[PDB]
Formats: sequence, C-alpha cells, structure tokens
Amino acid sequence: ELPAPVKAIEKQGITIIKTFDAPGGMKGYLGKYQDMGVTIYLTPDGKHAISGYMYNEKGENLSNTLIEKEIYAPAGREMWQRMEQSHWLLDGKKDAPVIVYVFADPFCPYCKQFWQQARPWVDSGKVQLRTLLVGVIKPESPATAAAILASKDPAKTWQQYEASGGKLKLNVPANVSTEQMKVLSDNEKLMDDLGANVMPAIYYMSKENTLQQAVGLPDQKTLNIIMGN
Amino acid sequence: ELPAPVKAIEKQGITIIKTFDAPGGMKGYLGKYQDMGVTIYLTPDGKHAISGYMYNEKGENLSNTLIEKEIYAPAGREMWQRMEQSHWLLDGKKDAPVIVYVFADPFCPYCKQFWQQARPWVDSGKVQLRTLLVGVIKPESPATAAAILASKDPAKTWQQYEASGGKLKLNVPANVSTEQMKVLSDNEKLMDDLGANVMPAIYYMSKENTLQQAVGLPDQKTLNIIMGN
Repeated sequence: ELPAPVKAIEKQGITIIKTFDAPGGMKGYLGKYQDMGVTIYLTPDGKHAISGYMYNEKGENLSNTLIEKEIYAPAGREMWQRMEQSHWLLDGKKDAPVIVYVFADPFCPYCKQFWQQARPWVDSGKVQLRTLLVGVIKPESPATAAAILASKDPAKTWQQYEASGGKLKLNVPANVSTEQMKVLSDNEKLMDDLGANVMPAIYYMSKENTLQQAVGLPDQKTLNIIMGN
Repeated sequence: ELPAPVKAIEKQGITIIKTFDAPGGMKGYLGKYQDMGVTIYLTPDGKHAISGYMYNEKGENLSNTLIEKEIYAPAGREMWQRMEQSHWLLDGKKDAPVIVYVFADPFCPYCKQFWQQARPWVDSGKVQLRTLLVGVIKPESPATAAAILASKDPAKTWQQYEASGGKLKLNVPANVSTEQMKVLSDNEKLMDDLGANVMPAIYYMSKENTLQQAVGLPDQKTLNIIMGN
C-alpha cells in the first residue's frame, strides 16, 4: 500500500494516477485534484512527501512538462489526427511547420477577419491554415460551401472568397454532390464532437504539443500564440 | 551562491528569505512570491529543487506550519502583547484559555450583538473577552465610555451595558478624568495602528498562534473560529 505521507496528501483531495521515477532517490506520484494535474515526491527517508513542482538546473519545470504529456497531450491527438484525416482546404505552404485547423462557414464575418490577421504568417511560409468547411449558419450556407467545394481549385476559391470578404462570385451547381455533402456532414460531426459551435473555431498545437483551441476573433496575443510566435 | 535549480525558481518571481534544514538529506529554502510564503526543497543530487508543500507521516503540512511561525506568527505578537498591556475590561473567567480582544464603542449596535453571540463560551469558562473601549462613533461616545470607566466596577458595568442593549442607565461624572481620557486615547491609537475602524474589531489567536482579525458581526463560522471551536 501507499506510503503514509503520500496517503495524507491523498486525503487532502487527490487521486493518484500512477508512480514514476524521480531523481535523487525519490519516488514520484502523478495525481489530480479535480481537473489539475499534481506531482508528489516521496523523500529518501520514505517519511515525507512533497506536493509541488520540480525544476531542474536549466529552469525547466519537470512537473509541468510531465503533467502535460501524461494528462493533457494524449486525449487530443485522436482529434488532431481526425482533423488531418478530413478533407481540409490548404491555405499556405504544405511544408509550413505550424499547422492550424479552422472550422469556417461561408457566412461567418470573423472567419474572414481571422483569415486577414493570418496573412503574414501564411505568406512567410511559417504557417498553413487547413480549413474544414461547414454549412450551418445561414440557409444558403450549405449551398455556398458545396459550391466552393465544387469549384475546380477549392482551396484557391476559398482563399479568394475570404480575401474578397465573401463578395467573390461563385458558380452554383445544380446540386450538392454526394461527396461534397459528405465532407460537409463529416466536418460538421467532427466540429460537434469538439464542442465548437461559434466560428471561427481554431485548433492548434502548443510548444509542448497539446491540443489548444481559440474561438472567435483572436486578440493580438492569442493570434501570435496560434501562429507560433 | 545559490544552487542553479533554486536560482531558476527565484527567477519565476520568488525572493528567498533564508535556508533551513529539511529531512532526507535535503536543504530547504524559505521564500515569498508577493505576499505568499513558499518552501523550496533542493534534492540530494543538488540538481533539482521542488517548490511545494512537505507533509509528514501524520499528514501535518510542515511547509505551512513553518511558513506560519516564520512569516506570519511574528509581526503580530507586539500587537497581541500591546493589547494585553492596555487597560482592557474583563468579561468572563480570568483563567479562560481562549482570549479575545475587542475594540468596542458605547454606541455600536454590532458590538452588542457580538457580545450576545459570545455569551455561551464566556459563561462556560472557555472564553474571556477583553474589551478595549473607545469613544469615536458619536458625540456622546467619549462621555459614555468615560462614564463606564468611572463606574465602581467598570467591567461589570460594561457587561450590563451590552446586555441591556445600551439602555443601562449610567451616572455621568462632571468630567472625564485624566486616566480615563488616557485609556481612551491610548486604546484609540492602538486601534488605529491596527487598521481597525469599523467595530466591533475582534482580535484572536489561531490554533497555530497567528494574529487573526474579525470586523463587524461575525457569521456562525467566523464566530466558532473566534471562540476556539
């Protein structure tokens, strides 16, 4: 069973997940208090335990680094991977290092403003926006989205559409093809599974690779963080 | 100079106060982040440091225990000692273990209600209230306070006064004697030095002996905590 010191911390409202190896002849215990990840360290004497953050000589917070790869990083890879597997529209270089997925609607004003805010990073080749289109906001939203997906170079059309503030003229097909309807229905389902209703719904990866989310028009700060700044 | 791990925590906004002996072959460092006391523990390897709370086998938070006797407990003993040295009115047994100082005014409604709330503990012999009178609220406040201090058994008179909701009749002296005026002026100065303007201003000691303060009419909880419950 658990060492007494660690059991006393467990009584202060913590639930242990597992144990890990800590430096100095110390055992580590990974736990949680409600949503928060917590690291406990049993002292060599085996008689004391420290609930806190371990830092190394370079200043890296090892406790936060770990609490991220073990509690946070994981659950949102199926999601980053489910986005990669959808039929997204490319905006920028395909070799661009920073990847940002965005759920957009043809009739969403903020989708356009965010698109403008990102020009610099996209153009520099540092960031590529991968748009997952949906048609949920207006009556003509599915028709317009389908039309954009019907165009000869969808990605280009979408870029022009956003650049022209939604005033870019389109050719309307007699009907939404089945494959287009599927891309729209599948993207709509993924977006729903993400709890993302207001658009633009922005998804990106942190410096430590955990699934981040931005909804609506980002402010300067959230914008630089999304773009890899 | 400081071990690198501890220096990295210092850069995260902490100011070290001193070092102390920690169990397990670990050095401890007592510090502060703004107002908050913090304990850092250098690992045996001398290469890692943990900013957090140390618990022992019995569940005692050693870090909080210490951060209290070293950062909190101290500054308010001159104050607990300055109160003891003032001419306070006794209400209860002089051997009562729990001591509560209260700054009261003859014309303060809440002073009366708090006085009623405390009857039980006082009567049981567990708590003694030591009243430091002042005359600051009303025009006739100094006259009434002085009169209460002029009475033959001031403490008793004060108790009756509070019990009778301020309706206890008093004998008004021709003048506030010099010693009475001094007790009132001295208590007024101490109260001011304490930042205590609204009354009743209640002062008591915690389980770990640090100077606590309650202002106004306490709720059931603050009331039980003040009374040693």
